[PDB]
Amino acid sequence: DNYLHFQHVPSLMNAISRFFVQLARQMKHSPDGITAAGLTKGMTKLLDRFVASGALVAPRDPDADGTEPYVLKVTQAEFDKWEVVWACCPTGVARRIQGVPLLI
Amino acid sequence: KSIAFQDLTTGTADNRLFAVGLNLTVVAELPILAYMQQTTGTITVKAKILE
Repeated sequence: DNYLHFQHVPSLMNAISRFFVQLARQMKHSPDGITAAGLTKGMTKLLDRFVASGALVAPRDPDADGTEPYVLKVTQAEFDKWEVVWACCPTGVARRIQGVPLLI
Repeated sequence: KSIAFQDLTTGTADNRLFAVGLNLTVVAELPILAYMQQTTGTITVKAKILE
C-alpha cells in the first residue's frame, strides 16, 4: 500500500526519470562535465514544466507541509559523497464516490 | 602597419656614415600557473515521493 498500485503514479516518475537520463547524457559532453550546480538548474526547469502541465499539485494540508509542490535539495557529507534528491506530490484520481440522501 | 624612420646622424662632415633608427613595441601574454591537488568523489541521484 504505497500509492503505487494506481497506474499514473509510477508513470509520472518514470517519465521524469527518462527526462533526467536524457539531460544527464547530454550534460556529460559539457567542458566541465557532470556537476552538482549543473544538475540543479535543469531539474528545476523540468520540474517547473511538469508542474505547469498539472501533474504535480500542492500538498493537501498547508499547515503540516509547505505550499510548494516539489522540494529539490542538495546535501554534502565530507567532500567525496554528494547527494541530489527531489520529492514530488502526485495528482490524485477520483474513483470512489458516495451520495447520502436525506428528507426534510 | 605604422612605420616611420628617424635619422640619427648630423651629417657626413666627420665620418661618412649613415644611420637610421626605428622603435618597436612587443605585446606578450606571459602565463602563470597555480599548483593544484586533485581528489575524487561521487554524486548520487535519488527520486522520492513526498510525505
